[PDB]
Amino acid sequence: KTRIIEFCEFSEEERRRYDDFASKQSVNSLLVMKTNLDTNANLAKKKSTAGFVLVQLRKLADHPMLFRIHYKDDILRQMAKAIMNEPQYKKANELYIFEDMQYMSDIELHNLCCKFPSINSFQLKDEPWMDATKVRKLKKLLTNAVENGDRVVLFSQFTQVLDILQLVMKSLNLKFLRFDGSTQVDFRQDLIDQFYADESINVFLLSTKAGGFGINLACANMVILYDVSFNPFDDLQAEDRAHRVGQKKEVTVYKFVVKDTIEEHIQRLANAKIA
Repeated sequence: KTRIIEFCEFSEEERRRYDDFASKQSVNSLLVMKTNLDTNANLAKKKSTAGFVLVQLRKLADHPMLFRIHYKDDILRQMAKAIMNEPQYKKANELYIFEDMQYMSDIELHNLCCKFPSINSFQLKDEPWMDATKVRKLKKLLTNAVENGDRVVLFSQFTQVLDILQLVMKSLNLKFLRFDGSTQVDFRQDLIDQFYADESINVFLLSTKAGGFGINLACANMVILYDVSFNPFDDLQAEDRAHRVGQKKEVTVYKFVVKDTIEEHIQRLANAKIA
């Protein structure tokens, strides 16, 4: 367990969204007072702490194709026109299907069109997943599984980020097994045993909800955290699966970061106290 916290510089496409997300997020309501029933002096001040702002950022920080960046609004209509030729056909469904769809992200909307093959005219987009700061530094980190026979153990904050990675690894190296956070039914085995074979079963995708009370084998030397967390509940317990004394080689822990984004800020940037 050697801490290496390799930052990851911007792109043009990534800043495009993040820098232009200083405007819409900057709602002109706090530091203008909209008119209510009575003197709502602090109600609107505490209508603030809209942490959706925060969480949205800490998802922008992460893989930016889980935002709405492919189907604007009207391509979901062509899906909705070219999906009623199926068993999904009730009395009146053409507005409620397009409404329920238009709140799903571009990962949920990709994960039905390729699995349920009834809308295949505009599913793929030349693999837009690979094009992302973190996935390309991850493309660089798979080269550490080229020099040597190295297997990795990879963690995820949000479930959608797993589902991105579920089809990131249908592009560079093949994928086989998605260890979800909601896999705490009764001591999992088949999803954790037949692993560590040469080149057809290399890397396996873990989650936050997957507890830290236990671990698995430490043969997996490298560990990559896609994102960074909030409190000390899984600081050390997620990051002690290769904190051993019986290893025989080097073993480095790894967590992704960004350029000049709030993710760098929650990995503290302030100042220590000379007391």
